[PDB]
Amino acid sequence: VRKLTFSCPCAYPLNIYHSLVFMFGPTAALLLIGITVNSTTWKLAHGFFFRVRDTRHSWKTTCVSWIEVLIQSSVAPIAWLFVVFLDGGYYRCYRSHEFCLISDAILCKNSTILNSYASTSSFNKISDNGKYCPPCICVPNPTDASYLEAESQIYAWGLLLFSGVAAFLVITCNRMCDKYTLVQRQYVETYKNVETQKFDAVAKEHASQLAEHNARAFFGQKDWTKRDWDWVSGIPYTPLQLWNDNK
Amino acid sequence: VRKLTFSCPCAYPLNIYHSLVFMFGPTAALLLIGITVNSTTWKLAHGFFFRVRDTRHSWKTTCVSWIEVLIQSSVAPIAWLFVVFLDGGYYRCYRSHEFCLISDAILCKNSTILNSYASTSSFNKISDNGKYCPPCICVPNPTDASYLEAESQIYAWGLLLFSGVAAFLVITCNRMCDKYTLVQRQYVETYKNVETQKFDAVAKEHASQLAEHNARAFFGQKDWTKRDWDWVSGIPYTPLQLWNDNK
Amino acid sequence: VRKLTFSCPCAYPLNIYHSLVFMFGPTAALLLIGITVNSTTWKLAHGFFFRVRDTRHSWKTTCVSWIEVLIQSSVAPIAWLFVVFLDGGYYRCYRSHEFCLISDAILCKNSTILNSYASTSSFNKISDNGKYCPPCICVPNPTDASYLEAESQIYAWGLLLFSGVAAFLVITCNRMCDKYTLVQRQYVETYKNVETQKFDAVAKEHASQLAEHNARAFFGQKDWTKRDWDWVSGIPYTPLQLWNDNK
Amino acid sequence: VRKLTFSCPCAYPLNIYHSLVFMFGPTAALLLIGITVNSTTWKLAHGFFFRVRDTRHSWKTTCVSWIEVLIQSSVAPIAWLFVVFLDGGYYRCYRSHEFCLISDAILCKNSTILNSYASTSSFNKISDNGKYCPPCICVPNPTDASYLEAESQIYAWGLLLFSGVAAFLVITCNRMCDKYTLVQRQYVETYKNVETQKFDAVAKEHASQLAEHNARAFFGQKDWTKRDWDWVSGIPYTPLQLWNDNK
Amino acid sequence: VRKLTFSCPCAYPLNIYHSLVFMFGPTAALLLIGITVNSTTWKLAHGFFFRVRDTRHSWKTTCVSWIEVLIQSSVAPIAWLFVVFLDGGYYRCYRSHEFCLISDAILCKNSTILNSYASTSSFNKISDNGKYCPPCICVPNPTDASYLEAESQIYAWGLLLFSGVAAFLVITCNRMCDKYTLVQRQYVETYKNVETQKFDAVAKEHASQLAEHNARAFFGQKDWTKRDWDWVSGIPYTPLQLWNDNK
Amino acid sequence: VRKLTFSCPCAYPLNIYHSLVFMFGPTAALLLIGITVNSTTWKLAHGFFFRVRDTRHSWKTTCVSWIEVLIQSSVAPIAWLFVVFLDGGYYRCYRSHEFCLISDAILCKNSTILNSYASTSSFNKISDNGKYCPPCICVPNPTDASYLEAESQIYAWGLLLFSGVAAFLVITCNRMCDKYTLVQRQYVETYKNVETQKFDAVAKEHASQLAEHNARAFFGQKDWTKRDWDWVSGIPYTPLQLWNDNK
Amino acid sequence: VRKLTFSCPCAYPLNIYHSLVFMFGPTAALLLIGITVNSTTWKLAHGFFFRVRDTRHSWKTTCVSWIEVLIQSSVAPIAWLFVVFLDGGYYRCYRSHEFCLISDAILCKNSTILNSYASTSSFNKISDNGKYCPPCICVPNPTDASYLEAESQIYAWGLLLFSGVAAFLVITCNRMCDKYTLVQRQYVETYKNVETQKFDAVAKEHASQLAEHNARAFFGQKDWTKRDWDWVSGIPYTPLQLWNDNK
Amino acid sequence: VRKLTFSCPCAYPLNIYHSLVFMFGPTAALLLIGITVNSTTWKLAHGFFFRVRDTRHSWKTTCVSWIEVLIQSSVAPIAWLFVVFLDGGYYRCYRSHEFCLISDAILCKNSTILNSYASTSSFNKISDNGKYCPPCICVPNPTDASYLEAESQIYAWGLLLFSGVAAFLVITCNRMCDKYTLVQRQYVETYKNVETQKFDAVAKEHASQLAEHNARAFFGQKDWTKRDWDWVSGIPYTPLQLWNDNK
Repeated sequence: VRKLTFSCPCAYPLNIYHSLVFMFGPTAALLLIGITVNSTTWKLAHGFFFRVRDTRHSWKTTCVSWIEVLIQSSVAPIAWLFVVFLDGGYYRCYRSHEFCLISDAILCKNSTILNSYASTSSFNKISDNGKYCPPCICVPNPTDASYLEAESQIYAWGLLLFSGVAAFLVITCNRMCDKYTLVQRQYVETYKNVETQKFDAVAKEHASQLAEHNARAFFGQKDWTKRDWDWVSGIPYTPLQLWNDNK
Repeated sequence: VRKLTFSCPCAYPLNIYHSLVFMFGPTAALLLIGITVNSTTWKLAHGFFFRVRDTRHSWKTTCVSWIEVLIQSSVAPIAWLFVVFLDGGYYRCYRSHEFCLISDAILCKNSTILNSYASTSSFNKISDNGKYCPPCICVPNPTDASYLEAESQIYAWGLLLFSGVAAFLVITCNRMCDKYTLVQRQYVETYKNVETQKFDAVAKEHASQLAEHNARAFFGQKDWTKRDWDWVSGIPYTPLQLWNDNK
Repeated sequence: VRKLTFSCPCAYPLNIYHSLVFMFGPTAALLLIGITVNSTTWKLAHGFFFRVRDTRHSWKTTCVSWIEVLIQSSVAPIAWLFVVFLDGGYYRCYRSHEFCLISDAILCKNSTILNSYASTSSFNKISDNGKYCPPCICVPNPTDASYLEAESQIYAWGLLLFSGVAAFLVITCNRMCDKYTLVQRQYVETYKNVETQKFDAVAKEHASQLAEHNARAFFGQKDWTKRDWDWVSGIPYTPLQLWNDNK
Repeated sequence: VRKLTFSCPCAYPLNIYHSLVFMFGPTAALLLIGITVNSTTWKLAHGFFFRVRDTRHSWKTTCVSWIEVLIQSSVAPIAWLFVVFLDGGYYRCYRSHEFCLISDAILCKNSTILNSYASTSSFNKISDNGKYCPPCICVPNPTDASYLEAESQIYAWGLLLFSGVAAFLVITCNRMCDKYTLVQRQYVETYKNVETQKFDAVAKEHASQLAEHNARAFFGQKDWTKRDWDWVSGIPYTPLQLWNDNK
Repeated sequence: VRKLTFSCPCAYPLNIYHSLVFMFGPTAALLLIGITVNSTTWKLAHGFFFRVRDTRHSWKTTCVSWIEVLIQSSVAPIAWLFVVFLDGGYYRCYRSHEFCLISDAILCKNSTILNSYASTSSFNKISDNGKYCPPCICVPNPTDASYLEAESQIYAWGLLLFSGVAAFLVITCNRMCDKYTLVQRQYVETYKNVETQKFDAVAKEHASQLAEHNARAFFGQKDWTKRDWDWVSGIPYTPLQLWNDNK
Repeated sequence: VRKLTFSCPCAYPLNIYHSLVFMFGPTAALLLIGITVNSTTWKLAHGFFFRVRDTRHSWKTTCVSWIEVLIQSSVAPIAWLFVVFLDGGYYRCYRSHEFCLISDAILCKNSTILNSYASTSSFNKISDNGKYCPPCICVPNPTDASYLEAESQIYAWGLLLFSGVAAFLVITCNRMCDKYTLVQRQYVETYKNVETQKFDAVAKEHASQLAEHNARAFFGQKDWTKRDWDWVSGIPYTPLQLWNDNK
Repeated sequence: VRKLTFSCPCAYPLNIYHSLVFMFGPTAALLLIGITVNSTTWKLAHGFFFRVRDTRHSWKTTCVSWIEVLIQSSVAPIAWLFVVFLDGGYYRCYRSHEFCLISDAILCKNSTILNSYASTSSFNKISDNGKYCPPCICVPNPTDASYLEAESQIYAWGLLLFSGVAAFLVITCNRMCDKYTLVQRQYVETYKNVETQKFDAVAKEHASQLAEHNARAFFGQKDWTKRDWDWVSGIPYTPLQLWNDNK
Repeated sequence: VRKLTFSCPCAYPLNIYHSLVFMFGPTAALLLIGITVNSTTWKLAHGFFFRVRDTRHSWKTTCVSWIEVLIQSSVAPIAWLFVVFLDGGYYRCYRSHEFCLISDAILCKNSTILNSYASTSSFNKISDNGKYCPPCICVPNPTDASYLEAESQIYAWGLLLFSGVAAFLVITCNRMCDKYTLVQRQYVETYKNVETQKFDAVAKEHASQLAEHNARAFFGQKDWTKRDWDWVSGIPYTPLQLWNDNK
């Protein structure tokens, strides 16, 4: 990622919650960024409450388009979940409390004053009885620190392979059940890319005709009074067009 | 941010106030910068006390435009509040006084001379009785230093997710309740961007006609006396135009 | 590779599984990337369930084309398997458990508390009886560490030579059994590269005619009602063409 | 700023004066730079003792223009006062003498020879009686060094917020009480920027006509005597014009 | 080479095999790369099983062309064998087992436990009787380490000189027995380089005529049915040409 | 400045003289550089002993022009005097002899041999009686070293403010007592800058006519004798013109 | 300068001579470089023994031109003498022998063997009696080392000021006693710079006519014999011109 | 120079010879480089044994041209001799044997075994009797090491000044005894530089006519036999011209 701006909390059950929201925090953030930026989302979403009913999409083409949104947007979180499992320190911090227990922990012998520092630092920092050793959760058993870190890295490659294979089979089934062959699909997608570009080129130049002629109609007039300058300004098509509608 | 130009104050209740104005200082500063720079603010604000009443906005379109100002301007402080909670040293410094109390603090045993240095360094530096240990507030219990720092980082991801989701639902409700569909909205916003640019292009060239002809009318004359050169200079349209109004 | 983002697990049979998925993980990932990117795959795959039967390929030309996919795509994993065997630390970590056994290991004398730390750290970390010494698997016998690392590097050059020779004999048999000579094959492949480029150039300009004339037919009309703007938008050729089909 | 070219003086009342002129020195310097560079100042100031009285500004438009000078020029010192309060060492050095008093200072026990070194080093360096400890003013109580430094940083954010809010309310009241709306103000300021540029363009080319024809009138003549070359040189419109006035 | 990604194996007869495949590994790899890239190889090889017999090369011109392949391709391995003998560590590692014998080795006195560690670490690591000292093979006698390293560097210059002289005599005999003189050979080779370039220029533009006219013949037609788009796609001259063959 | 190429002299009264000429040395040097480079100086100075009396300047316009020279040229030394007082080591070295006196100096107890080394090293190095301690002048009392260094930095800001304010009041009085207003002064100074440039452009091209025609008149002649080539060379308008004066 | 490629000699009177030729060595070298490069020198010097007497300069204009040579060329040595006096180590090395005398030197007590090493190392290294201590001249009394080094730096600023003032008064007297005013002098020097450039432009193109026509006259001829090619070559206008003189 | 690739020899009389050929080695090398590169050398030297006698130079103009060669070429060795005397280590190494004699040397007391190591290391390394101490010649008396090094640097400035003055007087006598003045010499040297350039431009284009027409005469012919291609090749004007001489 950017940097190592993290460290384990020296407590239970805060090691659970701190490590959980660092794994599944940026995935839910990158999921909503990837849905928002995706233009096929707003082809479906925009104007849904005032679209006329005979131009609505069928529910079947709604769902296959919607699945194309989720699968296109899930390349960024699974890239994040792969990185958060490779540098396995978050999985270590998630599961260190199953191993640093006060029956056999190394640092619960002389540092029992550090557990029994306050009523908070035993009871709220650990449990109702002080089950786990707090600085062991903080800095773990170095043989078990490497065991949990390496079990994390197996889970990383299991994730990237399972999501890679299932994305490969979804792509291939969307290829093989297509009604067109390859060159027909390549021509049709050539047409759609050109059509969107040429539609917006024709629209912008036609709006350039309307914007030019509206500005000349305002500045061709001499001697504007007060309410002309205020009828041009303001928040709402635009009030320049309505000013020209009365002249 | 820029750098780590900060350190905790070695006192109570100054740790409260120092940490508070570093968290909520730059948000109120970036809130007023984001309101000022935003051009939709001055479309509403400018000339409000001399606008004619039949060109005022309705209160309903005033409020939805105003909400567009606040939500566009709140991307910069919530980016700051997310950073000030990630590097959790400010939340640590805010709440260190609940934990470094003189019943059990580490450094209130030999350094009680440093609390009882003066009448100020016990009573004003801490409390009416010297409740909290001053260098413990300054440098905290290292197990509780990591507990408060990690509780801060949970609050950071809670903030970015809750503000991200609520900005996502406000955006989507402004999309789905729109009267237009997508391509009508894309054409209309194409028209408004072109219209503002072509209005200012026509205005500037028409003001270039007026500025050229006013300068030639001044320098076509020979033999200017004293009061012509002073009637051109001065603070007020412009007095060059009024000089041409008498010639 | 990128960096040395790895370390051995301090346990059995996790040294087997950790080292196995780092050797054969990125090969299965680079195999599916190399199949997907390869354009000859989608010349065969696309539209297979709706292709008419008299334009299907024969099974013989299907298989020789398919073999061209696998051999073109296997240059990237065998480059990876050569690198993972050259830096022999993964083969060392795969086979360190055959050598660090508790009959003669160096560190199973005083650190038998570290094997008998918990019920997990002997039984699940090693075996039903604690056969192997766990930190010996972690850090090995340095004379046997160099023996296994060097037996890995022999296997690397055996791999690159055997795959290089077999790719050389497959290439040469596809050269020598060709029906054409060299200059006929060079002309034919010159023709195919030009034909694909000139087919897509003619297709794109012909789709430029259709996209231009459809956009002029929409914006030549004045006074569009609501359902025209909604019939142009939407998910499906394209609904702009169908709007022109009714006008 | 540029660098840390400062250090505290080891004396009273020199810590007052040294820290005072480093805080309020560059503000008075940047105030007079910002008044001088500001062109609206010299629109009011220039030729005030020989301006004809019927082209003077009214006192009301003099004052609102003058307030525009002071508020435009006070962005640079308040940026300086914010920086001199953030790095709080100057406020520490201003108020260190209230805390390093000889009743309880740390270094007034063995180093009383260093106070009583000379008649100057006790009486002029401190006070009539030697009230304060001189090297304590120099290097302070480290718990009170952090207390004064952090009270400075609260004053910095209080300054930037109070000056930011009051500049925001002055701007908004000058917006909302404007006689024009937005687009009228945008057109008028477009006109003034063009008019100043086109006035100086017409003036410079018209002065290019006068300068060209005066130089040709000098070098078209043959055989200049001594007093022609001296009547062209000299300090004064220009004496080249007066030489042409006699020919 | 690239780097020093090597180390000796701490065993016999693995020092023989590890050093052997690092010397003669990249030569056999660079030999097959140099044969493959060489274009005169595929002038002979391509289409050999379907070339008509009256256009085959004679065996004499086959062999002199083939010798030109091997001598052009052997510049890269002999550059490698010269480098692997200059940094003489591989020849040292090849022949260290003749010198580190257990009759007089330095480290077979106290480290006889390290030979007799296991049944493998004496018998398989060395020999049927443990003839040689294993860490002596690993790190050698430093007077004999410099003797073997310097005998390697004599062999390097013997190799580069003998291959340089024999390549010089092969070149000079191919010069002096040429039927042409110099300027005739320079003109003929000028002709062959131009002829290959102008043949491929004429071929590519003539294939540009065929590819252009085939694409216009497809897109000049209106209303293609399903089987036209599938007869254009597919794996095989090309099926676009056969589609035009039926129209 | 450039660097710290200085150190105090270990003697009196050489600390006075060394520090004095480093403060007031580069000011008198930068004063004469700033007078020389200034072009208004040579408008007054040049040809003063052979200027005809009726084209002399009046003494009043001589003095106001001369004051414009001194005030324009004094920006560089006061920038130097500000820097030599900020790094206060020169003021410390100027006044260290008032404080390192042999009644109470630290190093005049054992190092009295170093004062009484020779007849020179007591009498000429210090005074008629050896009043001051020589290595104390060299390296001073560190509490008084910081007192004199900080009294210097107060004098620096007193200098930059007093010279800045007095330059501000001289500028403003030259603005407000001007006979013209702003735009008349801006036009007149536009005219003078253009007139000097166009005078020198006309002069240089007219001298290009004279230089071209004189060179053609020399090289149009054939057969130059000895004294023609010597009459062209030489120190003096120019002797080429006088050679053309006889032909 | 370039670097510190110097060190004192450990002897008398070699400290005198070594330091003297490093101060006054590069001044006499830079004096003769500055005389040679100066073009006004060779306007006077060139051809002085064969110039005809009626084109000689008068002795008065010879001397004022010659003074212009010396004063223009003395900017480089006085820049050197200023640098050799600022880094005062050469003046220290010049005058260290007046202070390191054997009556009171520090190192003439145990190191009297190093003075009395040989007959040379006392008598030739120092004096007829061994007056001065040789390693004291080499490394001096550190209080007197700083006294002589600082007396050097006073002499540096005395040199740059006295030469700067006297160059200022020589310049100003050459300005004020000029027969012309400023603009006449600026025109005349504009003419001389143009005249030298246009004389050499006319000369070079006229010599281009002569060189072109001489080369065509040589190569227009066919069949040159031996003595034509030798009459063109050779050392002498040029022998190509004399070859054309006979044809 | 380039680097310090030198060290003294630990012997006599090898310190004489090693230091001598490093001082006077690169001067004789740079003398012969400067004679060879100099083009005036080959204007005299080339073809001297077959030049016809009536186009030989006179002995007087031979010698003054030859002196111009030696003085132009001696700028590079005297720059070297100045550098080899400035870093005085070579003069130290030349004359160290006069000072490190075995009567009083420091290291001939215990290291007399190192002189009497072998029959060579006393007799051949030093002298017939072992006069001088060998490691003293190697590393010298540090007071006499600085004496000889500084006597070298006096000789460096004596060399650069004496060669600079004598080159200045040779230049000035060649200026003042010239038959021409300055502007005649500047025109004549302008002519010679143009004449050499225009002679070679006319020669190269005329040889371009001959080379073009000879190549067309060879390739205009069809059907060249064997001996035509061999008569064009070969070592000799050129045999292409002689081939055209028979056709």
